[PDB]
Amino acid sequence: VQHPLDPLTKEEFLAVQTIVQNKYPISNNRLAFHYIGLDDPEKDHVLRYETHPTLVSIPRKIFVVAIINSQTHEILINLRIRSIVSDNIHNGYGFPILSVDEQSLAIKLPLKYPPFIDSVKKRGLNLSEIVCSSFTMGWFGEEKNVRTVRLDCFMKESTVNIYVRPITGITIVADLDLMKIVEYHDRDIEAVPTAENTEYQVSKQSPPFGPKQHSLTSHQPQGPGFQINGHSVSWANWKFHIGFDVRAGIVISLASIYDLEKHKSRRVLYKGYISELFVPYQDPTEEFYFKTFFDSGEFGFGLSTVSLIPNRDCPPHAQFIDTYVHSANGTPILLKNAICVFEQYGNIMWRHTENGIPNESIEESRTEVNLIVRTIVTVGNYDNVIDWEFKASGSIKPSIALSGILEIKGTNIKHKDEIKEDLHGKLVSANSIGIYHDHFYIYYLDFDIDGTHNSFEKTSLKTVRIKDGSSKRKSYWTTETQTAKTESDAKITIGLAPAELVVVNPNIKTAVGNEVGYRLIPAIPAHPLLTEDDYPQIRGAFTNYNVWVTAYNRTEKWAGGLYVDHSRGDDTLAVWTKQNREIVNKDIVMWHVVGIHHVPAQEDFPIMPLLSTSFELRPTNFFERNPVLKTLSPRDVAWPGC
Amino acid sequence: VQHPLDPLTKEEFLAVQTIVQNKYPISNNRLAFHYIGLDDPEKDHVLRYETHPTLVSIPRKIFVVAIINSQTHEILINLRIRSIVSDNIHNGYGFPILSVDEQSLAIKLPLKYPPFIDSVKKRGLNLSEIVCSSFTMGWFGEEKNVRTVRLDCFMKESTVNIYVRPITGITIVADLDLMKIVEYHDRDIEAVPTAENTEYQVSKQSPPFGPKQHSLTSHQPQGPGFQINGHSVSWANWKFHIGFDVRAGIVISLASIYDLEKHKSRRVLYKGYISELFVPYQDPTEEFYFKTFFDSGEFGFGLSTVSLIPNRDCPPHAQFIDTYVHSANGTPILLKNAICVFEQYGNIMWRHTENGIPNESIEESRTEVNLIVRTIVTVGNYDNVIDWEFKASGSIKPSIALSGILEIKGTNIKHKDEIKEDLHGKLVSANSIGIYHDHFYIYYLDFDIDGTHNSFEKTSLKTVRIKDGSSKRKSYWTTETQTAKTESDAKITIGLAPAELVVVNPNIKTAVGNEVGYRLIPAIPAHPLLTEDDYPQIRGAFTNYNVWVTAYNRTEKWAGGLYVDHSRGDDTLAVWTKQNREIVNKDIVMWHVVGIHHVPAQEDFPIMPLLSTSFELRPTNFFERNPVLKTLSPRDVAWPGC
Ligand SMILES: *[C@H]1O[C@H](CO)[C@@H](O[C@H]2O[C@H](CO)[C@@H](O)[C@H](O)[C@H]2NC(C)=O)[C@H](O)[C@H]1NC(C)=O
Ligand SMILES: *[C@H]1O[C@H](CO)[C@@H](O[C@H]2O[C@H](CO)[C@@H](O)[C@H](O)[C@H]2NC(C)=O)[C@H](O)[C@H]1NC(C)=O
Ligand SMILES: *[C@@H]1O[C@H](CO)[C@@H](O)[C@H](O)[C@H]1NC(C)=O
Ligand SMILES: *[C@@H]1O[C@H](CO)[C@@H](O)[C@H](O)[C@H]1NC(C)=O
Ligand SMILES: [Cu+2]
Ligand SMILES: [Cu+2]
Ligand SMILES: [Mn+2]
Ligand SMILES: [Mn+2]
Repeated sequence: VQHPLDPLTKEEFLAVQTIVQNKYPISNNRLAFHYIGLDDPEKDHVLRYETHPTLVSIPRKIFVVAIINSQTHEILINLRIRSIVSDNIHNGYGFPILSVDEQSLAIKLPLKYPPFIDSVKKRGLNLSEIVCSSFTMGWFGEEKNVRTVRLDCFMKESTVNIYVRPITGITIVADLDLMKIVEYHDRDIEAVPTAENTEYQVSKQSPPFGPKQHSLTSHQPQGPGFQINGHSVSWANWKFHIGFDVRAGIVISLASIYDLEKHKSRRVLYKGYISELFVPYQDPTEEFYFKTFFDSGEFGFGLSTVSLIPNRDCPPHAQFIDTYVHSANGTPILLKNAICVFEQYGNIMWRHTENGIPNESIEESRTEVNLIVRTIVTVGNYDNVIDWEFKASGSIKPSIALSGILEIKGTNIKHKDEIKEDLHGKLVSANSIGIYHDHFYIYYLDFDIDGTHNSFEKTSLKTVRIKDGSSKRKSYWTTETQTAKTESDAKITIGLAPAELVVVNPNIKTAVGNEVGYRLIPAIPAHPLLTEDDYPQIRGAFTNYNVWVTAYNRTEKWAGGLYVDHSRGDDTLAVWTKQNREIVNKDIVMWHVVGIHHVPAQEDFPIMPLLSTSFELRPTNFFERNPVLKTLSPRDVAWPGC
Repeated sequence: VQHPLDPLTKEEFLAVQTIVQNKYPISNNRLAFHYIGLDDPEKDHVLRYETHPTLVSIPRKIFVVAIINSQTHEILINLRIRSIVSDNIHNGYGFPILSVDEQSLAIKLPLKYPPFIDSVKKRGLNLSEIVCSSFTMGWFGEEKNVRTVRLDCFMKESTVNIYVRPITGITIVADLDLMKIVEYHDRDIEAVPTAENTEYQVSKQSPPFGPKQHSLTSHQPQGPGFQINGHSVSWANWKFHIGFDVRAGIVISLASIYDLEKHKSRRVLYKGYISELFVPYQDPTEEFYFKTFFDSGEFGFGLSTVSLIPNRDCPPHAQFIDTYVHSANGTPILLKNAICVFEQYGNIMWRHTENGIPNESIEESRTEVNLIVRTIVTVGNYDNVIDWEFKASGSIKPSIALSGILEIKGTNIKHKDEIKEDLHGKLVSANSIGIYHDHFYIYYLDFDIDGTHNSFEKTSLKTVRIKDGSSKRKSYWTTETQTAKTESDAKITIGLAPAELVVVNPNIKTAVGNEVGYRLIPAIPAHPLLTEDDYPQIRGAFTNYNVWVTAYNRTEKWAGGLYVDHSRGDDTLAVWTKQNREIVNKDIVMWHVVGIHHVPAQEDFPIMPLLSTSFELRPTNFFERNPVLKTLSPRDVAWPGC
């Protein structure tokens, strides 16, 4: 690797396979790799390195989670000396990220199980057109610690849209270690939604089509403004490293901006990535009570990353980056076009029309070029378009867009007239209930505002009522700034009262004496609607605040715990913060939870129009004055012609 | 005029001048036109004309507000017969929108005023480099009912950035009807902030510049996809009318969408515009207690609209519409490029990657072309970028962006160290305080969902606790929809608890029986921080709820009242709704309040990076299924070459 933070290469995937198979020969052992990823270097070594590469050496260390002969091992490898340096058995609750391989075996089980075959026949369904899927099942109080999953089955006849043609009414529990159906109950017969009008491939659709969209062509006469050197980006006044992890997906690191005025590169973000998802359904019945996915932890965001379709998921001028993931046997898989980088045009950067000076016409309007780093993660029926936008103004804008297919619950109801009771969802088509659920993302934000010693300030806006008749005004508002002293102070529920949430470096001030800082401008907040004692809410307890600030700790990385499938909520962000560390003028980290409550509607069927969300990380007294005061608009070059 | 709702043409302004001048000769009368606009045709006649243009005749009627020999007349002209049909004197509180002309004379007053010339010289300032501005003063309980304003002056020597070089500490009140300084107090001597680093014109700046931004060139092989016929726009599956008022600025009307599936054009929005603004400052001192602008009512949004800079305010492919405003004497003034329309590219419309079918690889990504209708209004130091975004998916997204210059208060303080009391703002530069304040906008949205008979439903999300052990889950959430019966029912504070807010046509159902509806997806809400009894708050009481729904009334149009300068808050949306009319299944209108609490930062100075805000009006069971299921991505055509 060019850089200590670079994603694992093919070659590295292979060395790891070899080294492990050397201690666990496959003829003598059952061996499966559930996670192979970088073991995080120590921050100071990375900080030292960056200033002196040619004279700083960091050994590449890999952390492997493998199930070997039914036991979860944690193995640390030092590829500098090609050797296992640690090998331990995980004895607490929870198992690793499922593998793709195991799920592909598991979904065939029902097709050969005799009782299922009877069930299908009883229903008159063609067995040759059934596709099944594995769903995690989490934990519900029981003492048993086994790798079970529920398998759901769907008809595929004339449509590839299988999630909208569920076979509902049957419980199927499979053990992934035995690879065996261990539980079965045909509970209910429900109609299977028709296949009519569920197709989304243009190749399978017929006229009419519309409305017509006018085409376009474009060109950057000087080519892109970013330079990618290995996994290092150079663009406008920014430099940052693009990373990739099979659990986390995209990882952004080392983001710094050059201050033209101070003539200095200044640190903003050491590292940021989504650390966990949580998609809880709201059907308490046997059909769905257990469906509350933890996508990064149970399925892997990196493993679920798809290949971007050029010109569609990214605009025609985008640059793409391929990564490598691994199979259950540790083989390197190439994921082409996993990440794209592109420049976005046409936004006003700032402007002013001055009409207030007699006999004078002054006007100024300038535009900006922004940088989008995009990746897409599809976990089953769910597509997640993940964007990191960088602006020359110093602003960072992480967003998320949702597309894909509703999880349908089949029913004999064809009209809202017939509903007698709470279906736990909406009728979006004859025989189809779009079940209510939430989508929660938790971002990990290791800000190092101009260095690592930082503090978290909450500035409240408060109304002041003038009592002494010393003004014609009866009231005004003002600000009050409190510094969070401990983790318990930095647990913020957004919406309680107006406040600005700022991360400052208390040790560095502007010429006028203001602390340098960056503020979080959040989207309208979503809050959890499950009770705090419900099992999934305990396991997903990191969603209990919109914002959390913690002392940095190299091992606190996964908000729902290192082992999430079948977890008991014993290792979440909620639990770590009970230590209540000091967070004043230290290396600190911010966590922001973004969420959406989803009430399905007919327009979401059979595939869903993008729904988007976004927050902004805005420089707040970081710069002496407007940082783009001296930035010129891109020029306008006229079209060449035919 | 091609259409009943078109803006007034040049010729119409002239006929109005002539007609008023025949009854009030300017040889004998002091005549000033404060407002000349369209008197709203009746909806029924407009709806009927729509279906039989060629067989329906609507007379152009004009509403004039004129100050004549100091009395305010409300004149209604019928241009069909060319005559005044009504002429009444307004005897209540409040006055018309100020005119440009009167402000230009008021600002010269301090320069000939002995007490002021002395103030200037005591401060050592050069009187030939002073510029002044008129600020409205509202009303604070007093009995007087006069047209007074405060005057504030600024140094302009080496910079055109006058708002950041205030001469602070002097009260100056002028009466606009007598045109003279009626009150004066030199209360305080404060340093005038330096001119160094305040300039924003590239023509006045010097190196260095950066970072460099790479150019672009672009092209639409088949030209734009919108057809603008008069003020009528045809684009993709949309049809709508672009209007313009000297008070309201842009008006969107008659927005219908073609439903390819139903083979029918369906009505969404009869009319929408911003009805009023409210920019309250938070300095209770004499210097500032009265500055709480009502920009549309006091200054005129159309009268403050600037000419758009091509390729800067609008991208190179944009089309421009010119309008006409009027001077104080009624003369038509041409406003070039007051409005631009352009297509936006590169967004994903919807997508799915299917990895769940064994041995099958399915993936679909389609992109959307969106329509942006933009106009910019600058009221003083403020710039407001106002966009109406339409999508083929049926979503409308109105957005507002802010840029322009901070209102500075001068101070002798150069460092935060020196601060010893609340300065009611933040030190953003030596000697310069950016005062706290808010920005509130109130949209008028006359939704006619597939027609006029509509209801308003509030769907709240309820947590349900399982007690009876009938499930492994301890809880889930569900929905409870209530129809608002009366206006008191439709006053909404967003943030108290989750709910979807939808406007439906309870008379038209989808095939599965859902009521067609559009829902409002709001930005994070700001709430008022002034007491409800404070004067500006009473006058601006329409910001007391984030959402209001009212029975349609052709005369309820301006949320802060017909007359806003010096108003006493007796004719605002808050008062009208005291009628508490019924809103179940009738012609209703929604009012949506959008706000920002501005805590200034040094990056806002000397000019401010755009700060944007947005909301979405999303189809909700309006369509049978995803309305863009059969829409194709635009063709990517390759660049020809140099
Ligand atoms: C459903 O199962 C099979 C598989 O889909 C059906 O047959 C496929 O078989 C032929 C050979 O490949 C194709 O050319 C046919 O077009 C296709 N047939 C169908 C049904 O789609 C089979 O006939 C069906 N079985 C039942 C019980 O109807
Ligand atoms: C500041 O006010 C006047 C007006 O600007 C200053 O004089 C100017 O006029 C000169 C002759 O026409 C020009 O050559 C200068 O460039 C121009 N100066 C400026 C600042 O624009 C004058 O110097 C002043 N004098 C005092 C005593 O304050
Ligand atoms: C890392 O381990 C625990 C668990 O995450 C954490 O709370 C602790 O403070 C950290 N320990 C070190 C060595 O920093
Ligand atoms: C319109 O005028 C008043 C003021 O807005 C309103 O309250 C009333 O009910 C309406 N009158 C008519 C004729 O509908
Ligand atoms: Cu969803
Ligand atoms: Cu502001
Ligand atoms: Mn940190
Ligand atoms: Mn209506």
